[PDB]
Amino acid sequence: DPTFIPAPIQAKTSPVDEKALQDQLVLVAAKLDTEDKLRAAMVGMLANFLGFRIYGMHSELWGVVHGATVLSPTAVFGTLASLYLGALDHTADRLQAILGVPWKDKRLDAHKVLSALQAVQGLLVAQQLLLSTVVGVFTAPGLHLKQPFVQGLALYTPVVLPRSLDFTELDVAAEKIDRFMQAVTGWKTGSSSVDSTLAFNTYVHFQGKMKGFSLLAEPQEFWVDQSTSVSVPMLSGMGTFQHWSDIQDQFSVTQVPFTESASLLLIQPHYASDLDKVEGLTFQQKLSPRTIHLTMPQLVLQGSYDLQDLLAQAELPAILHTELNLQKLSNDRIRVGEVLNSIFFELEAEVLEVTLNRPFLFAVYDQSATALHFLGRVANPLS
Repeated sequence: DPTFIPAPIQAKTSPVDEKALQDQLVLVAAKLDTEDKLRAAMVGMLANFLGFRIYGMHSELWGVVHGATVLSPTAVFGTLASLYLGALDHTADRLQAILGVPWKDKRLDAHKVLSALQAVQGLLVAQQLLLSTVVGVFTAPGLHLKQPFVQGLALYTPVVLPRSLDFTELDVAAEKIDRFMQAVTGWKTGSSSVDSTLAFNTYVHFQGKMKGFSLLAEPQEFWVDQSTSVSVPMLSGMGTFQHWSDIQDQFSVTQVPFTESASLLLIQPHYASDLDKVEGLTFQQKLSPRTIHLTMPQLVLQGSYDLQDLLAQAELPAILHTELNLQKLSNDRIRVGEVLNSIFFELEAEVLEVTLNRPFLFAVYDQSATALHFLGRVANPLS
């Protein structure tokens, strides 16, 4: 098997063309057979199962996230399926158990899974909606990457950027990865031992234009607490949006569509203190139409988390720091520094007045692939 040393992160890199990536993602969904389409929905449903498994083993899950408290079940499921591509023996087996894909072995068919995740990506944007995923494989200087592994990540996303980097100076390493990712994407990012020789980071950007809405001129006060308050630019739209008021669990849900299959969900607790408990009831394994005038904050959010913290209860840190065998990734010594997910989430522009001027929960769902693309919590629209 041939190899190659990732170019040093300081080398010239042309920026990624998102509009060219979107055309590719739509092409992927366009040429999907019936079996591949069901496989995409299947993997979207399986990523949800993993996501719900992550909310059950976390009382306060959001101390894991740096910045905006947004979470991508599809990206977490893809980062694990991507690492499995380079795993062997015990490491591969333990990763396979976490994914729980009920398909016949080709070991798990990592190529079919990753190609299914890119399918749920293309299904969403093929309907205004912008979803982009790029993977950065950051390695110590001189570490040899195996070609079949890099080429298989391209099944997850056409944009794969392997670069070599000096991890000895660590605080500078985190700046170079951010200064590199922002220079090549134009987004905002965040990141965080000295033995490390590999950092496998997924960076995804979502931009959702809701039609029928508009950015109001004057801001409105957003109450982070009953004591503290901040003014925020607000979106405003009116239409027949699905809704439901849960009197038993005292919370209300609003579903405003993006497309025929993709929608945004908004869980508003009746009282502010119920936020963490209302979250437990919703994010875990009934709406009807109503004329609603929705007013919610314009969301320009950025956050990041290490899967080793999300899946600490699944012993992922042990999977990646004990008996490690990523020898399909590289023959050289691998010490995982971070397994990152960095999310740039943008939400931009008789009667029931629904106003999100208090902490709320949200989610982006797509019925095409029955996939929770994003779960999140907005205690403060500004960060």
